[PDB]
Amino acid sequence: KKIIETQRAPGAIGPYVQGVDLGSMVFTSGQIPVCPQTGEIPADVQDQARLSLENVKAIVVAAGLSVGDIIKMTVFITDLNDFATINEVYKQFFDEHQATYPTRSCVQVARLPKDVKLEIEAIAVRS
Amino acid sequence: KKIIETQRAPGAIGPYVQGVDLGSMVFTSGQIPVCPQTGEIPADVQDQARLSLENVKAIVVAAGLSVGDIIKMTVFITDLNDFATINEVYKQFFDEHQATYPTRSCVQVARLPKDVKLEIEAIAVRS
Amino acid sequence: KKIIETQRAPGAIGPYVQGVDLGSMVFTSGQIPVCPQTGEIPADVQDQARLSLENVKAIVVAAGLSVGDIIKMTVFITDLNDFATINEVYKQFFDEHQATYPTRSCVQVARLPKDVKLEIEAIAVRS
Repeated sequence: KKIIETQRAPGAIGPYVQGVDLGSMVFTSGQIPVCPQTGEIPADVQDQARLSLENVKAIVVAAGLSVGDIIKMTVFITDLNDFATINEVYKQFFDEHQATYPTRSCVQVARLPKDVKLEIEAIAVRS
Repeated sequence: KKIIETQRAPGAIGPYVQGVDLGSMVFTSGQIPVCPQTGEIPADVQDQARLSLENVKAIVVAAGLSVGDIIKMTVFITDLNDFATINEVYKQFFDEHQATYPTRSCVQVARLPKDVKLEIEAIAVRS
Repeated sequence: KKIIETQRAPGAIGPYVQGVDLGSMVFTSGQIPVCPQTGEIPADVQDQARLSLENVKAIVVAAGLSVGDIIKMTVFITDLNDFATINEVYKQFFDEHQATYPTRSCVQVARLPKDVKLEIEAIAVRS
């Protein structure tokens, strides 16, 4: 067990760490669209989706991995009518990094911490 | 890592793959009750529960594993009033395969892709 | 692929086992605040949070692991108004065991089994 800590993803606002590196596998906390430098949450769902994904990227990178090493994500969201937009941002994010798409679950929950539109957790493997 | 692809479960409805095989462990994407031959969703919750499980099965089998290798599932549902009925179908499914019940979490979310009544993700192990 | 069974966590309310020990990793089922001795659910959310965490601990300890070996939790809750209270209980729980906080996801769902206010699942690692 090694704790992952990076200033490139928002600091924990609760009793959790950003990531844990087990050697073979890295787990992230659920990443919300909070900007790591300012603490702000962007209003637009496209911008939230991108920021949540960049926050996941920051943690995986801090472990010595990259987006292509992510093998499973869960995307908790507040509105499935956002699905198409979120998916386009998500596809572009992986495509940008020449990364195979991970396995995924996506469900619409009632509400999320800080009233964000999505929260994304990831599991990555060290090859 | 190796992508799992099978015609015996539905194709991806977003930027994800059906399953990933890490050697020691297989992850599936969350499986919804879409019939792979018709692209349609049965109305009855018993039929949906069984079909989501068959979709999970197809992916685990494509990886060279069996129902008995599944060790964790998460069952997202839209109505806990369906819990007892879902549980009966789920219990029978594992019983038919002479398989130990996996660990599980079951929660009622607000909404699921294509307005299905449940979505199930699985983790299986090889050795 | 050892099943974990302990009297210090409630018996299963559906077709699942309390925990599975894979050797390298232990998974628990989602634990709800049901008292393993009495079957009763405490009314106050501070008490529900402590009890769900004790139920998780019971399974992790039954496998021969410690609170400090927990590396990921997911906390499903029904009311974000309860979040600060849950976080305080959760923080104090890890602090009492001198355990660094695991990675975490937290989401507000619509409803949980037995109408409890939270459900917590855990993953722990050996060595």
